[PDB]
Amino acid sequence: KIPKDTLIIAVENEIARINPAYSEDHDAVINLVFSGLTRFDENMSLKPDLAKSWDISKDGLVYDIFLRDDVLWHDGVKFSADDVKFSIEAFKNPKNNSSIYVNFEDIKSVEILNPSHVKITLFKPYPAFLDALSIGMLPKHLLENENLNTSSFNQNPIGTGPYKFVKWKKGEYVEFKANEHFYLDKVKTPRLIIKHIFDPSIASAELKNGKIDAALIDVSLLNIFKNDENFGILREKSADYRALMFNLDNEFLKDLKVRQALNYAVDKESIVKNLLHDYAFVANHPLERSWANSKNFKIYKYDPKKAEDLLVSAGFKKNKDGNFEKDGKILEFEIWAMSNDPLRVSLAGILQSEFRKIGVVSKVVAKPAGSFDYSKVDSFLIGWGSPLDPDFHTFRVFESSQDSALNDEGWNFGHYHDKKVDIALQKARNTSNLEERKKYYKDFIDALYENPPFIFLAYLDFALVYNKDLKGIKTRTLGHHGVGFTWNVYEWSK
Repeated sequence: KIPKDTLIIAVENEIARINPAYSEDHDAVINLVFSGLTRFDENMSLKPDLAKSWDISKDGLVYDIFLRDDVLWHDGVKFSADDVKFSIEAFKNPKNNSSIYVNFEDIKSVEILNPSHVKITLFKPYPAFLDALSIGMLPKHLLENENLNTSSFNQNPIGTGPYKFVKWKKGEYVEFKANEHFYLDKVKTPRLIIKHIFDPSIASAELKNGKIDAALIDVSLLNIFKNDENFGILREKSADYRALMFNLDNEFLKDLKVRQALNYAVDKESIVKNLLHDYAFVANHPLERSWANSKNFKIYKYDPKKAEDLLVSAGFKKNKDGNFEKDGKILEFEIWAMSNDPLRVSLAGILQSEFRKIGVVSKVVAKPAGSFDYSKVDSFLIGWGSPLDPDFHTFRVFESSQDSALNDEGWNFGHYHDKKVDIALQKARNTSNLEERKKYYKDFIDALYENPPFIFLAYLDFALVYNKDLKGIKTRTLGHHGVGFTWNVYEWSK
């Protein structure tokens, strides 16, 4: 009953501003309206998008970007070097409060040599730069005199992407129309609706009842569509992983042996199998979807006895209640989770149970997001992982100068300080040479094993469930919560 020329896709989240300047991760709506200088194919291979080609100096400081001259903004205005320079400076301007600001801060200058040639010079080498340039470009002719934060542009976007903004019903959906002059390919389905559906049960119901054509469906609900020949299920790998973040300021979690013991205490395989229904994989480190993966790293296997042996080695002894105690101090700490994240709450609970089995006392604290400071709790059920360059969620997450206590923009919330990690990551992000970067990311991975900031738990798979009439859907490695599953929607047809 959904028309053939119409495509209706449910997403969990609704953004406030349809603007790449304010995009968190790979946002579905923004990447429909906008395109960047670069893009990624089904193998997450970096590909030309708005940029035709590029040359990079040997020092890695100068990027000569050659642009397509056949690209139109949705309003018909031609896309040019003027837009690239404007956009980069918009992201770079602190007044814009851009989510993108940090990724562009080692940009020194942007030169417009001709309308199809931009020269970008960097203070220091930035191998992830071509990845960061996958961010959507902004139209200068519409925004040069606007307040980016508040402009009505954010509710009436114009981009170079495969779909044109048509209509926004706030809280419900965004309607799109195919960009008839899309430069990559001809957009197949003329009408696109992105429906906001946060509840997993509701999305599955709407899907089952033919209200939507496609959605990510929680693994728990999959049997609804399994063996239903009216629907296909595409199993999608993601770089999104869950972990217990240790706060190294904690008197117990400070100890290396305690953190190792807690890792050994967790039966991750059972979690993946039972909680996650084998729709996930055991995680050991944060680059298991990256080329940077050493694939030859030590692992903390489930070994309750080893865990206890470690705790004895740190001078803990089980007491009358069966709980490890040292000098009259019980080994006890809080495990915090966002109350609106059912999987993380579940993992917090499971961790607590695992810690009980080996005499470690823990208290689960589940609170709404934004109601507490998770850099100030003993431990935190956290999510990380990018399918993009290995630098993106490593340096900012693990490097010591990114300690959120020392750095406002740091994501090292557990205040982890390891020098082997620091130097490895610093070197890994100082060259573009592939084998060298791998060497340092291996050192990084090895250093993490030696000094665990986390308990890595599981990498997540996501289920794209679609009406069987849908064709042309491709899978690629997804981001946080499966973002990027609509990456080739312009090739989707009925």
